[PDB]
Amino acid sequence: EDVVWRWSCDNGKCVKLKNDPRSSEPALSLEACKMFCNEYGLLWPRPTGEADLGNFLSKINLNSIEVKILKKGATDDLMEAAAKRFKEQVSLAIPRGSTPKLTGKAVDVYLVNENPNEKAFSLEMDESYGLRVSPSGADRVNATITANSFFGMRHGLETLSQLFVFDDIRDHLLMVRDVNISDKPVYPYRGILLDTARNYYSIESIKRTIEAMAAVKLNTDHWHITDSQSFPFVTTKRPNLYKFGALSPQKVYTKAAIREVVRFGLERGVRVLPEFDAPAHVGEGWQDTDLTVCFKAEPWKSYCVEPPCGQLNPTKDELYQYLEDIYSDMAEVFDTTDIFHMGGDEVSEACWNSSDSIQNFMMQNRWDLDKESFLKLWNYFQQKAQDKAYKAFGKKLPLILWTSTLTNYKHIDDYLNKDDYIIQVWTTGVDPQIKGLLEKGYRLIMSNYDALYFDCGYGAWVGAGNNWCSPYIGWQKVYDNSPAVIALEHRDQVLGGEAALWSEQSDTSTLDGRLWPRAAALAERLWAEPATSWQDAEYRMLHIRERFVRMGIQAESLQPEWCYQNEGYCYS
Ligand SMILES: *[C@@H]1O[C@H](CO)[C@@H](O[C@@H]2O[C@H](CO)[C@@H](O)[C@H](O)[C@H]2NC(C)=O)[C@H](O)[C@H]1NC(C)=O
Ligand SMILES: COc1ccc2cc3[n+](cc2c1OC)CCc1cc2c(cc1-3)OCO2
Ligand SMILES: *[C@@H]1O[C@H](CO)[C@@H](O)[C@H](O)[C@H]1NC(C)=O
Repeated sequence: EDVVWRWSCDNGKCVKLKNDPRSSEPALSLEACKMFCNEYGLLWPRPTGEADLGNFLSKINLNSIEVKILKKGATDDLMEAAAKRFKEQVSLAIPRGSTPKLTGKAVDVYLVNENPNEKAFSLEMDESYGLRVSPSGADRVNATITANSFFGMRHGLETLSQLFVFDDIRDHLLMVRDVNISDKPVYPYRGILLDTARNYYSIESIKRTIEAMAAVKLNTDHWHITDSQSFPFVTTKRPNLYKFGALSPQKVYTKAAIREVVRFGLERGVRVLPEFDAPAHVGEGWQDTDLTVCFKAEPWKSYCVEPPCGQLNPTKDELYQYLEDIYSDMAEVFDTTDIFHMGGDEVSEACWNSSDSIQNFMMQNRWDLDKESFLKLWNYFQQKAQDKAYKAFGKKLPLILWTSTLTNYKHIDDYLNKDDYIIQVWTTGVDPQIKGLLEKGYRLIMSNYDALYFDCGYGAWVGAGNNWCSPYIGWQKVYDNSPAVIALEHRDQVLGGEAALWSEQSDTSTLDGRLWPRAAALAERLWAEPATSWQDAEYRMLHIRERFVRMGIQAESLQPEWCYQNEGYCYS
């Protein structure tokens, strides 16, 4: 069957009109109308520099797309892999069940990597790129991507793939004829936190996530790989941790699997950042070691935030031999990360107090048993754990901790320093802690629970009702949450943001809907920091959702497809 409608741009809105045969004007398909009716067309995220999309499209032979790398170097296999994936991303323009006519011009993609040896992740890496498309001769297209590193190069490959549209009226694959794009991100840390300990996530689902992250230029997969409920990380030096801590023998993450994920991410510009939360958020796996306290302590509401309770015992010297082995095994397989997340989630003082060995350790020292003295013990633990982390990675590298009582800006300088520790922020953007931390020079990663906790809104998992941070955070609230508004003058200290998917109520089955397309809103906010609000990005957000679905992502549905086909009629 054949498409019946056509679309025509009118005041920045594609209006659906009947495709009457008695017309001399060529019918426009829906996406062809959108590509030029919209200020930024079908691009997500919108570029930050020049965004010249011209006015016309060119028909393209899908089979005549060839990529040529002009500068060889150490990133040859990376550029070759990113070039091979480029054609699959072009086929994403075509709806499933439709076949384009193998007709039209040929495309020449010219990749220019100005530093073809650089392939390390760093907060200072250059993700910029230049993209220009123009006719070449009489039957060819010259698409030239120029970037200072491979990572910017494959960002430009991503943007180039979004410049293809499928004409489902005529079954023609089209491309923007004359493009001039210069682009670079506003923030260097654009991440997603995946909790794979409160519930297991298949390795295939994790790599599907990375695929969708690269599609919107997110670059950091924060792998919250352990917690109280399970220990799926296969640590070779301490094998009892995962053998006793895993939910099942197959719900683990082997060295080979992690190397797969890490390499999969590197090929797509995604740094895989591992976290070992400590000294709280520990439990299963540590049985028979006597290195924890209050594991499964009852009543749990007296001893921890959520069951099961359990914290490391920092007074045992053997603890830091365990941690050193854990970090070392992590550093072996997570060999592309430049940052290590050490958790620092809120420690329960009632739990540490209920241990005699801990109380004796503090009486033996010059400490009492008050709130201030358990801050002594926490900093005592963090100081030694930090030493082992440095040794394990064979290098002093940035460490991340959460906002907590340990990182309260009023006394954080007693324990940490702004050069060694990055602070991940879960508090709201109007919380005084953010201003105080910024004035002390600390660098921040924004994960405000009122706009970036992707677990909020569902039913309660203890008792009845809804979970603690309900209501559900729509993509509009994710888009409008701006770190520049939150940090103001200190915005350069903000390294970026990170959508947090805690997995008390999420696993392999719910992964796609939890993250997409809401994380794409965070992707544009962190890449472009637009002065405009979500309503200006609404039409493009609807398209990027459809693109996710085409990739095989079970993305959440935002609006009726009728609204997508009838821009302007769905408003409030
Ligand atoms: C493809 O297009 C690119 C950019 O439009 C061309 O590269 C430019 O070449 C001119 C001279 O011919 C230089 O002054 C510019 O600095 C180049 N731009 C960049 C970004 O490198 C390229 O020559 C074209 N290739 C073909 C085969 O037509
Ligand atoms: C780190 O930020 C976090 C992280 C996790 C948090 C978890 C919970 N709370 C704040 C949190 C928080 O804000 C402090 C509020 C109380 C609460 C009750 C619960 C629950 C979870 C939580 O599940 C069972 O009943
Ligand atoms: C620790 O336990 C003792 C009881 O021996 C109590 O007096 C003290 O207040 C407790 N500390 C905290 C922080 O609750």
